[PDB]
Amino acid sequence: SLRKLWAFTGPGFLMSIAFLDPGNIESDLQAGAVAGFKLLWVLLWATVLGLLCQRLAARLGVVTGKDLGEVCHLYYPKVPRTVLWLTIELAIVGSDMQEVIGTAIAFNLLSAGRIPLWGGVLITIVDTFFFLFLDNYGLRKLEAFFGLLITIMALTFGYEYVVARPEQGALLRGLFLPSCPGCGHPELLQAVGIVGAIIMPHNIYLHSALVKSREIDRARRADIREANMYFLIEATIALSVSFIINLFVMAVFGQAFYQKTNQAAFNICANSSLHDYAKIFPMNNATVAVDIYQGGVILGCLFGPAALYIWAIGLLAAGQSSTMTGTYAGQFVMEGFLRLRWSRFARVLLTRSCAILPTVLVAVFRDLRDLSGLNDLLNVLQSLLLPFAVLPILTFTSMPTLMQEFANGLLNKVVTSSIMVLVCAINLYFVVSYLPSLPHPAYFGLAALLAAAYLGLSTYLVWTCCLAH
Repeated sequence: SLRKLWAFTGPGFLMSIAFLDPGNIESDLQAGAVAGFKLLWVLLWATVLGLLCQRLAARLGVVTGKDLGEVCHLYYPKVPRTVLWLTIELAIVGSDMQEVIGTAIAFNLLSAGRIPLWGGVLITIVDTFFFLFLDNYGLRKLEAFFGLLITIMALTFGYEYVVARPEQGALLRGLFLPSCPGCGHPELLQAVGIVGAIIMPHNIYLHSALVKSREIDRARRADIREANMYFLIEATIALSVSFIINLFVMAVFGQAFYQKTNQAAFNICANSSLHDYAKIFPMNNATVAVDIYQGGVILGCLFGPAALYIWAIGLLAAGQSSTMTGTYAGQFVMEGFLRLRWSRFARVLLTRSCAILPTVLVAVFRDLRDLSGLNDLLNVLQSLLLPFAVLPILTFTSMPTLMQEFANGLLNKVVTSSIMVLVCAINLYFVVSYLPSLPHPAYFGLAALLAAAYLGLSTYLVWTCCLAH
């Protein structure tokens, strides 16, 4: 019925908001800038795998009555839960750095260069603890508020895409054909980055926590099956919305960015009066390395400054939404792995601090290209940390002790094993690419130790899963 779906509605907008974090925005920015339409099939495969993973998360959370954090606390011994919890902590703080840089760039774009970066970060942390102050008369649930916000930003991106008017002929091969002849290693780097960024590792915990919101009676199996199917339908709808918005941004950015040289863009939109044109043109015909600031200024110079202001508004909305979803996710990590049970205080304090330090340092002593590189490294780190969040769920839905009936079938088991070996191989190849890239020989030992710890934790989790397999 429509009323039952309306009652079950509310989470899907939340995971979609998490999917539309500013880190995803920068990642698809760079992907469209460099490879263009050749990586859309990567986006499709990553999105469908994320949908499968969140289906598993919703299934586990609804059926067991507790989030995945509680079950890993119940199962694993002390040291593995501690290490894994620090893993989600690192992933979530990386996401926080992503969204704070996004908000800072958006505020820079609103100010038209008048307000510097430190002003942006201070005002966004002020707004964050203003949201904390909102507890004065807090009776809110955020679902309608942030559905309105996501619809707003979706309408902005859709209007930008439609006024761009792309042609779907190339989109056919981009979406359908799973290959990329003629591209190179940076294309692989951005593909891995988009794969990691589209599937936020913390979203598994986030959904496994929000499942409790609806009243589920675990005694009756038909009711929990209906709840699971409703949650799957809602997740499918949310993922479809996320993918269509990503399709819009992919098409427009690939059409407006591919084989575009710096001096050509400068000549095209030098008749206008942005006054930000200085950075774009180093008087050479080469690929235009573009961040959110440069992307917005280029869109405004090609189509009109309205494009820029609305783009920055969408970026600010995405940053606020991602900040909120990170706060909720991290609170649930606290209650799952330590049962610390705070109310939005300690998590937000630690996250905003661990974000403000590096970004304030990079704003004081580095330029915006360093910010773009830092976000690249952040979303690469998110990709590297993804298996540490996709394997525990695989294990915990593997064994039948929690789910005698609602276990994993043979087809799901083998498919999930295939994806887990695929992602582990991807991480191995990426770290192999990273090994010869160290400028200083002193980092060899640190990189080797970090890789050894990563492989050891991965092999321990694989041993646990094969025991559960």
